[PDB]
Amino acid sequence: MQDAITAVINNYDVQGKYLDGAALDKLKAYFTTGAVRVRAAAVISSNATTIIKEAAAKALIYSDLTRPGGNMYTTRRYAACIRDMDYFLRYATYAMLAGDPSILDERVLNGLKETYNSLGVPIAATVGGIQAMKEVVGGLVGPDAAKEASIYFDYLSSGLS
Amino acid sequence: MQDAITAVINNYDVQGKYLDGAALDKLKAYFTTGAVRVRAAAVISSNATTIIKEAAAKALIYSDLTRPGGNMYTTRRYAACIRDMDYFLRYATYAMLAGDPSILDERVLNGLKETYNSLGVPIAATVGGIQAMKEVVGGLVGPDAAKEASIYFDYLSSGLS
Amino acid sequence: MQDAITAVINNYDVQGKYLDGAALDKLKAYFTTGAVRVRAAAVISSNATTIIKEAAAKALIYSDLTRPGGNMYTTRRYAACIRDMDYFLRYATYAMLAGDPSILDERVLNGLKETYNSLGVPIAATVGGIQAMKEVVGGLVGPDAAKEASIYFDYLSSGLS
Amino acid sequence: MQDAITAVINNYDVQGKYLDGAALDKLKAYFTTGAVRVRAAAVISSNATTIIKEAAAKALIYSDLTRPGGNMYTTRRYAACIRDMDYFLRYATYAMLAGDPSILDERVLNGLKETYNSLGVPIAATVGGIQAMKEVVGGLVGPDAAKEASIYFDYLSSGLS
Amino acid sequence: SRYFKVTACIPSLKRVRTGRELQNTFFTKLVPYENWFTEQQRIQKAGGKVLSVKLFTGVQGANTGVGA
Amino acid sequence: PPSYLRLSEAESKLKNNEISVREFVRRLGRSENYRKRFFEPYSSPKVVELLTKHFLGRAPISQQEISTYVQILGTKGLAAAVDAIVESPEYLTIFNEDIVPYRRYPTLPAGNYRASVRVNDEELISQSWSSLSPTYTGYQYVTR
Amino acid sequence: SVLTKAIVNADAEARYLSPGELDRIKSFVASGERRLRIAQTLTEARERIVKQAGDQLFQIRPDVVSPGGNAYGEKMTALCLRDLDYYLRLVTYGIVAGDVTPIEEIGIIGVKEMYNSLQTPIPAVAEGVRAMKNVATSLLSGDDAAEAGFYFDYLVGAMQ
Amino acid sequence: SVLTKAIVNADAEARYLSPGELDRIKSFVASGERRLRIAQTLTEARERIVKQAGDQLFQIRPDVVSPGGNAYGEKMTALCLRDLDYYLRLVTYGIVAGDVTPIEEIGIIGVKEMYNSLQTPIPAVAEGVRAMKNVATSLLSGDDAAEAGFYFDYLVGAMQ
Amino acid sequence: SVLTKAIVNADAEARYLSPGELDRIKSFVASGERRLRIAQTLTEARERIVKQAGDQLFQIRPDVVSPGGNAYGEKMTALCLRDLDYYLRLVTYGIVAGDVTPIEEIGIIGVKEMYNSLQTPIPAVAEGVRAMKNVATSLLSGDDAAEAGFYFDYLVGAMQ
Amino acid sequence: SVLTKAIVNADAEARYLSPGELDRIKSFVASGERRLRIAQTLTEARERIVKQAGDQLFQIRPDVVSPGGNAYGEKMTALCLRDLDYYLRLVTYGIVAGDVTPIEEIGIIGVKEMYNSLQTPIPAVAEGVRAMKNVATSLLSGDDAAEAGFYFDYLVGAMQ
Amino acid sequence: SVLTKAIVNADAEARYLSPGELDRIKSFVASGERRLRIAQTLTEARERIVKQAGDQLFQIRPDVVSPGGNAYGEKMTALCLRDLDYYLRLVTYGIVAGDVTPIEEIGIIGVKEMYNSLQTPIPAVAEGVRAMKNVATSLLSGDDAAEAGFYFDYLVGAMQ
Ligand SMILES: *C[C@@H](*)[C@H]1/C(=C/c2[nH]c(/C=C3N=C(/C=C4\NC(=O)C(CC)=C4C)C(C)=C\3CCC(=O)O)c(CCC(=O)O)c2C)NC(=O)[C@@H]1C
Ligand SMILES: *C[C@@H](*)[C@H]1/C(=C/c2[nH]c(/C=C3N=C(/C=C4\NC(=O)C(CC)=C4C)C(C)=C\3CCC(=O)O)c(CCC(=O)O)c2C)NC(=O)[C@@H]1C
Ligand SMILES: *C[C@@H](*)[C@H]1/C(=C/c2[nH]c(/C=C3N=C(/C=C4\NC(=O)C(CC)=C4C)C(C)=C\3CCC(=O)O)c(CCC(=O)O)c2C)NC(=O)[C@@H]1C
Ligand SMILES: *C[C@@H](*)[C@H]1/C(=C/c2[nH]c(/C=C3N=C(/C=C4\NC(=O)C(CC)=C4C)C(C)=C\3CCC(=O)O)c(CCC(=O)O)c2C)NC(=O)[C@@H]1C
Ligand SMILES: *[C@H](C)[C@H]1/C(=C/c2[nH]c(/C=C3N=C(/C=C4\NC(=O)C(CC)=C4C)C(C)=C\3CCC(=O)O)c(CCC(=O)O)c2C)NC(=O)[C@@H]1C
Ligand SMILES: *[C@H](C)[C@H]1/C(=C/c2[nH]c(/C=C3N=C(/C=C4\NC(=O)C(CC)=C4C)C(C)=C\3CCC(=O)O)c(CCC(=O)O)c2C)NC(=O)[C@@H]1C
Ligand SMILES: *[C@H](C)[C@H]1/C(=C/c2[nH]c(/C=C3N=C(/C=C4\NC(=O)C(CC)=C4C)C(C)=C\3CCC(=O)O)c(CCC(=O)O)c2C)NC(=O)[C@@H]1C
Ligand SMILES: *[C@H](C)[C@H]1/C(=C/c2[nH]c(/C=C3N=C(/C=C4\NC(=O)C(CC)=C4C)C(C)=C\3CCC(=O)O)c(CCC(=O)O)c2C)NC(=O)[C@@H]1C
Repeated sequence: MQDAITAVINNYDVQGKYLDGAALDKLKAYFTTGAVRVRAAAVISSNATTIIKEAAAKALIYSDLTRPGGNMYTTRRYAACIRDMDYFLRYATYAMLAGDPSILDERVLNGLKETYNSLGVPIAATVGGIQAMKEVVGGLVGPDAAKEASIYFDYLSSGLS
Repeated sequence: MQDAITAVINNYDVQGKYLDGAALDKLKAYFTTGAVRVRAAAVISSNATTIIKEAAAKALIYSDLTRPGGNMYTTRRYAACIRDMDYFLRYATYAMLAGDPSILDERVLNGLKETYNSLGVPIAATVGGIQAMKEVVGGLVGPDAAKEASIYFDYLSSGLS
Repeated sequence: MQDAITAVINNYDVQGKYLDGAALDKLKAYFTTGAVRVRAAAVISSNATTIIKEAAAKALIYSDLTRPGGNMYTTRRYAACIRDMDYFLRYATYAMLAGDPSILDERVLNGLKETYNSLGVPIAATVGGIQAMKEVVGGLVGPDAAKEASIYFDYLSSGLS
Repeated sequence: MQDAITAVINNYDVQGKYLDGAALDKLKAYFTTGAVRVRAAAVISSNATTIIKEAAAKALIYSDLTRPGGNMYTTRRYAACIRDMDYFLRYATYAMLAGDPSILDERVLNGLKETYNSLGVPIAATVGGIQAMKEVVGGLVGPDAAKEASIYFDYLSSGLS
Repeated sequence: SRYFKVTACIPSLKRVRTGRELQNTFFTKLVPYENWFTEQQRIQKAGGKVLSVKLFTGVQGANTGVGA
Repeated sequence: PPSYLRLSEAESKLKNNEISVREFVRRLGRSENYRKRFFEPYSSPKVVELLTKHFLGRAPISQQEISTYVQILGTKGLAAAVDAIVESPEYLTIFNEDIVPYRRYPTLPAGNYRASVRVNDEELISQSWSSLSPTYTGYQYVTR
Repeated sequence: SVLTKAIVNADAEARYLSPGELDRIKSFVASGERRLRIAQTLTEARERIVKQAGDQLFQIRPDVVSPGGNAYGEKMTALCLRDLDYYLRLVTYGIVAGDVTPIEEIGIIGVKEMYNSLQTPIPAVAEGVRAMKNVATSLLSGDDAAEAGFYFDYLVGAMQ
Repeated sequence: SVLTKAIVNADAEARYLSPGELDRIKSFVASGERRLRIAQTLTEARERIVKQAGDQLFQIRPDVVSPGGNAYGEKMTALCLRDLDYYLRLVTYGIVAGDVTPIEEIGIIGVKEMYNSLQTPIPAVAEGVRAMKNVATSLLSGDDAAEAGFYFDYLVGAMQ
Repeated sequence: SVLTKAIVNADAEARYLSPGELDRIKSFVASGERRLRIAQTLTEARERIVKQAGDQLFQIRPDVVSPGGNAYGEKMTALCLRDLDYYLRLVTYGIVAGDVTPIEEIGIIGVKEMYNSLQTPIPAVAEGVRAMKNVATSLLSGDDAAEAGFYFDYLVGAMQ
Repeated sequence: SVLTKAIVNADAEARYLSPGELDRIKSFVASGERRLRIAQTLTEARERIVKQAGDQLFQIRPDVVSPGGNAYGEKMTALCLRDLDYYLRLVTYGIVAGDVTPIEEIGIIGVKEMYNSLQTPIPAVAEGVRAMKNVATSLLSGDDAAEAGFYFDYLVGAMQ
Repeated sequence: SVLTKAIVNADAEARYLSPGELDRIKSFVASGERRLRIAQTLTEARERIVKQAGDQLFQIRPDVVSPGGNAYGEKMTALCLRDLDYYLRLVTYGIVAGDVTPIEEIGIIGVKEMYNSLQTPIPAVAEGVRAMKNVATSLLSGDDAAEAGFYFDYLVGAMQ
């Protein structure tokens, strides 16, 4: 995986080039938006389980999924789905702090689509839950970091879909 | 693994339905044949080695398989063949006791065909050996469990072929 | 471990003896009280957390142990102690069911005194908690198995002391 | 392990007391000594091999230890002994950074005396090498952190002896 | 149902490992009866020293309720 | 584990140093809570590779290993197989008594690198252990 | 079920079934018609059992149906009643199966995360389960009542 | 014993006993006096059973009492008869216990090394055990005969 | 603390402290006096903060001071106030240490079993912690208030 | 960078970022402009630092430019100067990134096998790096000089 | 087949075979053994391929097994699986023949009228064939996998 700074450093090391004005501009661009990211991450960590609760109630629950015959039926499958939601929110927080989707591409999206296809998981329901937690985090974080937080949730939803 | 009772409970839990007359009929149908299954399983357990060597003498040995160029030649490969044969006998006993080929599909047949193709094991020869074991088990157990024993041997043979 | 039946079988197998009238009488004596043991174990299992609560409230909490400088102090130490009393209750139930303190000696008492001495655990407080749990168990189970429950709790208290 | 801050915090948590001026002065002293420890740490990290190559010269090599019949005889024993110097230097650096010999007692000193007795390692020779390293470190670091660095090497020497 | 309480000092004499290895070299640990033979002679094939072994759990008479 | 399986008395024996990390790993390997989750809903060349991945961090080396571990599973059951992996020299040198096992991706067995890359961190666990209620895969939508 | 448990243990140890397992299988198959009778009785009395258990739970714990309660509202109460019906069906499944594998893999594993995410009182649900236990044992003979009460007590203990 | 097996499984899973385990314990304690009666009958008829088992075994396999046979000679035959009496005592122990734990601990595991080291025919010992089972079931009622024959067949399969 | 965490991470790889893990130590020692001043300021107003937080918590959730409430009674409420004082002390410890590390070993791990065994509302305790957070942030400058609120929010999340 | 080292441990233990980690990220991000200005001067003085460093290296040990030396010849000396320029670039990378992840992954891991296969004196390379440290420190302000000296010191320590 | 097409295009010009077409013939005969081996390998695993591909198809396109679906119902699904088996047999025929002449005449031309008359989704049949391609290529070597995938791609494009 890589963050923005290490990504620029690697992108220049591959060319064998010293850090010039454009690269330092990218680095300063990441440096300026530092505060909103850590504050959004702290509020998300503090409100993680509440976020999962509203996201479930808003996108998945009170439907045919929770009823018998659905994928979310039984406490085992419900615990699996809520653990997956907590996982997704945690790695979205990681990607938001790192300013890069490489960690999501590596440790999350790799093989998930085929495995969910094999297990019968609803991809549309997963995307809806991801968007619900995106909405709740956008509400919680405030205007400082809502957009940056939303971009990586959109990345996860787009990669799954 | 699922037995007959677990299969019925599964087919009703998926629909979220209480047990009705049809489910009770299936359960009672399994219940009325319980004791014969126990007796036949005990007989097979007591005569496992006898059925194995009889099936080997009837289907495998005294042929090119036990000669140079055969698959079962050398003590190591013969041991592998008879160990597989004992696997077939014991898992057929398990399936007959449970009243379901779920164990046979789960812990036996999955990937066995590709494994035998990779190692070069003769599928037709092992099917014939399983058939010889089926005939010996049917002779030993008696009319009470002959057909119920033979159905899972046929299931194993159809899985291999 | 050993139960009453296994202990008698061991005591006769060491001498190479067939079972005689005295061994049969001991076996009959154990058999005559099996059901009361089962009901007492069921009641204890159904009320395990309640027994631990009242034992803790009567013997441990509201004291210097739960204050700073006490062994009970901090949630980590307190929960470790309560997991200990849960162990005591479950293994006392096992001893009652098996009719033998062999399992208590094998899996609980062996090394526990030295472990508590090294860790600073109050053995007197543990004895008091075990006795309170025994009192609660005797109250819950009734006259039928009160002494049977109390003997193994006293065994645990004597082994610790 | 525990540093000065964690030790003070634990010593107040055991009494359940809010921090006062007495602990505040102790914390402020470490906060004053913060910069010199970090500045001295990088010097030792850069001069680790050079520091080891002189203490060995002034304490161990050119003697019966490196000759036949010596404990440091043979390449394996020499490499293991110099790895022991590296262990001592790194953990002394950690101790001087954390302001406490807790890690030294935790991860170095426990079992070391008995292990060296079992393996035949000369404790006096090890103490002499540690003292030579202390001399070299005190020479390199300067007046600012010389005594602070030296106290932990003295602690290690006293613990081994 | 039997656990030995054993203590050994195994010296590494082939690689000179560069990280820690104190607990790996000197340790006291409980080992079940079914694996204590293999553990002991694995120690002996590593040039180890079996300082002490204890029976700890089981009874010394045995022959019933032992091979569980 | 969400206040789940864990190991009662095993955490205490680890923390008091009565038991070693390798001993705790062997205890976790042989239990109902491992057998039900990694031995029941699987055929029997594949339980061997799942066990070797969990305890060694790699795929099985060659075809000859699906003689040894296969026969161990067939004759002496799951416990003897889990003990053979733990007492194997490959486990002992790489991990030994007191380090938690991890993903490795070895290089030397000539193909074990790509096999290990595929078996772990390229393919996850399908085939949920319980056979009590399958998903009927007809409701992919949560519209309302 | 008992058959599944015994066969799974035998396969794990790589051996044929023990005589004790055979005897327990024989006893279970012998008690099958009695178990089916208990199951049909509870199934026919499913509504009244759930209703009486709900009333008993509401008398014992009015706070749950209070403004600061998880089940505050008519439809929140309906969801709780549906959960009680679900657990009654699970208990019937366990009684017919002869062991606790269906109840375990359907409605107890992960139920802590269930009612932690939904903020539902687990001891309150256990109290409701005890209420259904009382109502069900009121409609059964003593031996069958004890047989059902064992599984009800298992559910109560597991929900803790 | 059944109690030992149930307690071992409960302790291994770190839980109280399951309803199935409780039911099997109840069934075993119910069948205890019948098991005691069967064991008493076998112990009382211990000598005739051993003698007849030895006689049928010798008739089936005269080679064992032939010059190159393991049991050739009077005292070698007496040793085989003592082994049969030992197995009778183990069978009675297993019948009274309700399972095969003491039997396996005393006389099965290691028995392959027994008769390989002594060069004794394990199939011949199994055949002697089978004739022994026939003699034992000749002196019992049908249900008790089946109960004893389950342990006898367990021993026969163990020597396999 | 931050020093303990950095030293643990460096020792886990068997290396020396990298330049990256020395700037964190320098920043920690730079902010040390500010953290000490914040903790001492919170320590001066421990009684007022505890009392106001208890009042706010009781206004939000009067059910705990209701007959079916865990903190019903004068002494039960005094115990709740003492717990709030304990957690304020832990927050001060975390703020001075710079890392939250001691708070875990003191009062967050095992606290779920703590409050489940005492039957105390963990969400109510979280609400009380939020109340003391508001009281503390009412008595501090902006950056100091934010710094304390980080640890308060961490404790609230740990009580989840 | 600091981001990778502060995210890898969080991923390893499976949690969201701790406040000490967040505030060390604050110190890192606040020092961003000064880090960029520090790295710019070293790039301005790229081809002039290496010429001074080479002279001090060859004056300290001329044997590498001797006929038996590894750097004998015009093109051999040019290659060594190119390697010194490589390490200066890597030091600038570490300075801007705030940690040693790029430096480690590009030019230290396996460098021992590198210079052993090439038979180049690693201790000579260390003095060559230290010469670059001195020449770089000569052209920077005191705080910035110490800041760059930290990364030069890390490279010197890792090289041997 | 390649023989058929070469002979037909030669007879179109009414002349004897050119040497290039002869080199075609030698290449085709040399590859024929490998082609027949690949076809036999696919033939041995025909049931697993169709089963897994049908599961994959129902996963991707659930509307066909929806109430407004052509293959709604168990017999309608069985007919879909029989069609998939038909296409697998045709692909094996194409692989053995080398040229795609039999497949076009048997199951390609007129398939538009096929599924228009039956009201079946041709894109759904394409998805099923693609899943069949994936499962079949999972069981073959890379060169053989590409050789089969070419014919599978012909089926997917020619049902367009
Ligand atoms: C909102 C939740 C949806 C849902 C999910 C669901 N998932 C599973 C099972 C698994 N999920 C995973 C996931 C991962 N493995 C990884 O390595 C990563 C990234 C690091 C992920 C995200 C895996 C491997 C499984 C299978 C094993 C396991 O259960 O742990 C299940 C259970 C399905 C089953 O029982 O077979 C569910 C229900 N289901 C929905 O309906 C939601 C939309
Ligand atoms: C009658 C015997 C026939 C025969 C068989 C044969 N099989 C193998 C190798 C294996 N067979 C198995 C099967 C299983 N192992 C298990 O553990 C299970 C259940 C979990 C089964 C069903 C496996 C996995 C192998 C590979 C590993 C092993 O050898 O144990 C062999 C050996 C092939 C070789 O030499 O490489 C043979 C010979 N051979 C015949 O001639 C008969 C028809
Ligand atoms: C806001 C108050 C909430 C509440 C609390 C409550 N607590 C108790 C009893 C105890 N609380 C503790 C707490 C701790 N021990 C520790 O080591 C720490 C970490 C520093 C803490 C916080 C303990 C040990 C007890 C037991 C009694 C004792 O201290 O001796 C009680 C009383 C319960 C009872 O049954 O008497 C209450 C009510 N109750 C609420 O409603 C609030 C949410
Ligand atoms: C993946 C399955 C898809 C699907 C198929 C579907 N097919 C039918 C019915 C028929 N299909 C055929 C096909 C063929 N005849 C040929 O000669 C060949 C070439 C080898 C083919 C492919 C025929 C003849 C029928 C009619 C019945 C018969 O075979 O006698 C149906 C049933 C339609 C009905 O009205 O009953 C279905 C559903 N449906 C899907 O949704 C899938 C995409
Ligand atoms: C009733 C005595 C208690 C109570 C319960 C309560 N439950 C919900 C909501 C749900 N409960 C479930 C339960 C299950 N799903 C399963 O698969 C199983 C196993 C068979 C169970 C038990 C589910 C899925 C939901 C969510 C809704 C849905 O089913 O789609 C609520 C509503 C919560 C809300 O926020 O609306 C309540 C109130 N409440 C009490 O007071 C009692 C302690
Ligand atoms: C000689 C061809 C090369 C060379 C060698 C050199 N060696 C030393 C010092 C020591 N060498 C050893 C060696 C061993 N100890 C053992 O047990 C074994 C295995 C049998 C060996 C090979 C030791 C122990 C020392 C240290 C002194 C001592 O023996 O007590 C030096 C001196 C280095 C110094 O800094 O003084 C030298 C120079 N030098 C060359 O140039 C040759 C290529
Ligand atoms: C060096 C001046 C002296 C000397 C040392 C010597 N040590 C060993 C072997 C070991 N030393 C250690 C040490 C540690 N492991 C740890 O984890 C720590 C703290 C973190 C320490 C200090 C251990 C465990 C061993 C044994 C395992 C191993 O070899 O790595 C040897 C080798 C002994 C042998 O050949 O068996 C030697 C020679 N010897 C001297 O003569 C010096 C006085
Ligand atoms: C409880 C009534 C008292 C108490 C106890 C206490 N114990 C520990 C730690 C341990 N307790 C054990 C216990 C056992 N060893 C065994 O073999 C068994 C059977 C399963 C038991 C019950 C052990 C091994 C430990 C050490 C490992 C661990 O902590 O799990 C503590 C924690 C001490 C610490 O913080 O290090 C405590 C507090 N304390 C009291 O005040 C009670 C009177």
